[PDB]
Amino acid sequence: GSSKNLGGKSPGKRFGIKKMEGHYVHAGNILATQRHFRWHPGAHVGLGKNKCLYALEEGVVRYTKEVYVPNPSNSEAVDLVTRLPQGAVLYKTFVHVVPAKPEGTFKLVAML
Amino acid sequence: KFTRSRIPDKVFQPSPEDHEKYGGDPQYPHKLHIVTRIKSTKRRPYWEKDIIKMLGLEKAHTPQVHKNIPSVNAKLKVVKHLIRIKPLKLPQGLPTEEDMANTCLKSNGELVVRWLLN
Amino acid sequence: GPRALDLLRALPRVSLANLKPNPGSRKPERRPRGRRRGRKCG
Amino acid sequence: KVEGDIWALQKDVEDFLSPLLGKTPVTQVNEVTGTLRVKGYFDQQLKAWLLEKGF
Amino acid sequence: AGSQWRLQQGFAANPSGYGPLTELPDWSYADGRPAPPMKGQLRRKAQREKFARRVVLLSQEMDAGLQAWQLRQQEKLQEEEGKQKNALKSKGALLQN
Amino acid sequence: VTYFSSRKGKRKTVKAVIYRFLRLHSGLWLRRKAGYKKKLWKKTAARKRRLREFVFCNKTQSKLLDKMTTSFWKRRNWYADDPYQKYQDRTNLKV
Amino acid sequence: PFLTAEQERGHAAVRRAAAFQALKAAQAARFPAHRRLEEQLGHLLVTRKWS
RNA sequence: GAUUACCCCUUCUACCUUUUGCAUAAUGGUUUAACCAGAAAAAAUCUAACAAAGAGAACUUUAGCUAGAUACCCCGAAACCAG
RNA sequence: GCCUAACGAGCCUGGUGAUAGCUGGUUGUCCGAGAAAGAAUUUUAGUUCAACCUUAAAAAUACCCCAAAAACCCUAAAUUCCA
RNA sequence: UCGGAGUACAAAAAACCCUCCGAGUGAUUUUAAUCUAGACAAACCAGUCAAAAUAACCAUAACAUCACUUAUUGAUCCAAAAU
Ligand SMILES: [K+]
Ligand SMILES: [K+]
Ligand SMILES: [K+]
Ligand SMILES: [K+]
Ligand SMILES: [K+]
Ligand SMILES: [Mg+2]
Ligand SMILES: [Mg+2]
Ligand SMILES: [Mg+2]
Ligand SMILES: [Mg+2]
Ligand SMILES: [Mg+2]
Ligand SMILES: [Mg+2]
Ligand SMILES: [Mg+2]
Ligand SMILES: [Mg+2]
Ligand SMILES: [Mg+2]
Ligand SMILES: [Mg+2]
Ligand SMILES: [Mg+2]
Ligand SMILES: [Mg+2]
Ligand SMILES: [Mg+2]
Ligand SMILES: [Mg+2]
Ligand SMILES: [Mg+2]
Ligand SMILES: [Mg+2]
Ligand SMILES: [Mg+2]
Ligand SMILES: [Mg+2]
Ligand SMILES: [Mg+2]
Ligand SMILES: [Mg+2]
Ligand SMILES: [Mg+2]
Ligand SMILES: [Mg+2]
Ligand SMILES: [Mg+2]
Repeated sequence: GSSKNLGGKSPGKRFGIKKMEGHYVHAGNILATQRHFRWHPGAHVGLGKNKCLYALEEGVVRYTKEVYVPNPSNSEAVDLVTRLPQGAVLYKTFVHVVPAKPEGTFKLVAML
Repeated sequence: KFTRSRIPDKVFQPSPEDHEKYGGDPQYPHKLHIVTRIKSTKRRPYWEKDIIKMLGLEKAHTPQVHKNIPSVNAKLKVVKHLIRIKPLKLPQGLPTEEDMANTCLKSNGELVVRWLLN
Repeated sequence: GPRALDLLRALPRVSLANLKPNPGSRKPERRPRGRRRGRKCG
Repeated sequence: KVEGDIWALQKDVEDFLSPLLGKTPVTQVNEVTGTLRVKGYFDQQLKAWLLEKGF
Repeated sequence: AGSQWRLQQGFAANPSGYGPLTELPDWSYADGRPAPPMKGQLRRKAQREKFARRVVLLSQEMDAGLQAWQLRQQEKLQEEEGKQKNALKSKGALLQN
Repeated sequence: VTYFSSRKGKRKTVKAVIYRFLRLHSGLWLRRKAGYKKKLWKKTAARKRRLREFVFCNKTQSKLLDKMTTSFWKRRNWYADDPYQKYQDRTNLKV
Repeated sequence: PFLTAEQERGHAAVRRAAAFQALKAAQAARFPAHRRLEEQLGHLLVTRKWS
């Protein structure tokens, strides 16, 4: 016969994890890019409009399992929390960046 | 797909009869290995070729001595089907600086410090 | 100063029969003849 | 433009730059021309050194 | 052939391996002064000496590495008792006790 | 590219390259982003900014454009009030 | 094994460091060899004669 | 390969081109002599002169300029245009 | 159809060494290292990039790589990352 | 030509005239600025994010939203319009 399926060809977007645990990253480096929320951002990690995670401070990347407390203004998420039984808590994965360099140091500039 | 083979740790648990069969010491493990390559790196994957190269086993049927630390044993387990491993025995102990040039390694796996004296 | 001039007294006279270019100044040319540079000429 | 015993110049350069680098610098001696070649950018240090020796 | 028998008796599998038939000099002068050594024998005595030095080096590094671990274990314990014998006498509720 | 011209026998240049590229004396070439004047209402604020920025060319493109132009355009020029005059020479390049 | 995983932590690292440093030193000595007067003046011996 | 001995014995699927792969029953050659096919120096590397300057005018220059050396084939269409 | 032994358009000379991604050919010895295809293309009989590789040069880290670490309904061989 | 799911089971990539869904735009107002560290992606051309800083306005205010939100699009030259 004849082919009915069309348009199935599309290259991958290379969605995945870029920096593993222990990698030393600087400010602005994209930790990971994703389609859906696979890894939630953590401490010192921003979140772009396309759900990509980028480090805000220079340091060591760490991955952690933590609890999930949704924003009350998010109607869909708060409804899911409402229907949970009393003994359960949501758990999600997070990406952290523990800072390495200190904020600054005091130096002698002038001795009057 | 053909990939690397993961060896379960249950294989490397010796039976009580293993020590008597192979002449091992039940309490004190031996100190040094003697590794001799038997088969060829050809018709084998590339990761097995590199491990042979980085262990000094390029030439077959030439003994090579390696430590018994886990770091070396980790690499030997990958190519354990291409080499022959025997313990290094020291009937006269470690050679001194005086007898360095008279050492000879017998086939059975012992190092004789004084070989063909006088 | 030029201690090499002392060596020139012992050596024979310099003429057109014995002159050599500085080594490495003239890389030889490769022609497409033989087994190596042959049957395809690169 | 070096005249005389070039190997004397090379040895004097080697121990002059040794404390600065911690190792003997790699040098080439070209007696047919009279040129000493030193691996690295030491032009400013050498010019001061030769000026003190009065060349 | 019979290489398996030779290995059982301690000799080399190949009769050319470190046997008395190979190490000994094959010719000498009639008067009795020794002949110059073979090229092969000198080479074979250089890899054996190199092999022996490797055994000594490998044996010492393993022994030296083992000594370092024992020192750290003692150092860790000696440091632990230092903290106990360096703090202050806890007064706390023990004053009324 | 005309390697040998028929009048003087010298090497000609391609006028397409000079009309849309700038060569710095360090060997780097300068160019504009493609599509910086087409359909601006469609593109976002960030995308328009990215298209309006000057960019450099990699080694293959830089090497390609050096064999298409003659040696007149590789000379050192001292223009009066030239914005790119300070970018001519490279500095602190540890290769 | 004779030693465990913890007891072999950096037991032989000075030798490994020295081995790499020797590699750097030998590879950094790559330079053209010296040129001497004997090589240039030795070409005149081509036409040596018996007087 | 040998051998006292030319064969007898033992061991070996012509040569180029073209291909994933040719002893292939894929291409070409009867054999001999003569004749017949890699060519250019912008950037570069090597050697040398002189050097913040080089070049026997005209240019290039934030270690560069000048000179030398190192380079890119042969045979063949059906056709097209003018006289 | 025929127009001097070949006419879907004569023959000869000149343009002409027409131009062919297509076929054939490419001449001394020896030595070192040595590649099977990702992306566009009236493009898949070809080119231009990337990877790989060769020659020269500079520099410091490369392979193997334990523990930790990489998703939400179920899910194997095993990969990534690293002392 | 562009996107989503499976083939491609766990980092990335991965084909067929392979199996199934779509896109070549609407609705609304919150009409969404300038300038710059560092990165993802990639042969190239393209595509994506983005701290700090400045202005806008609660006077120490930058993600336009919704429809599987992912795709809703076209390089030079050239032409027209105020520039
Ligand atoms: K060839
Ligand atoms: K045929
Ligand atoms: K053919
Ligand atoms: K042929
Ligand atoms: K073609
Ligand atoms: Mg595809
Ligand atoms: Mg798909
Ligand atoms: Mg050539
Ligand atoms: Mg030539
Ligand atoms: Mg031939
Ligand atoms: Mg065959
Ligand atoms: Mg075929
Ligand atoms: Mg081929
Ligand atoms: Mg034939
Ligand atoms: Mg044919
Ligand atoms: Mg024929
Ligand atoms: Mg040139
Ligand atoms: Mg025409
Ligand atoms: Mg005509
Ligand atoms: Mg006719
Ligand atoms: Mg032709
Ligand atoms: Mg192909
Ligand atoms: Mg290439
Ligand atoms: Mg691990
Ligand atoms: Mg590592
Ligand atoms: Mg990348
Ligand atoms: Mg901000
Ligand atoms: Mg055009």
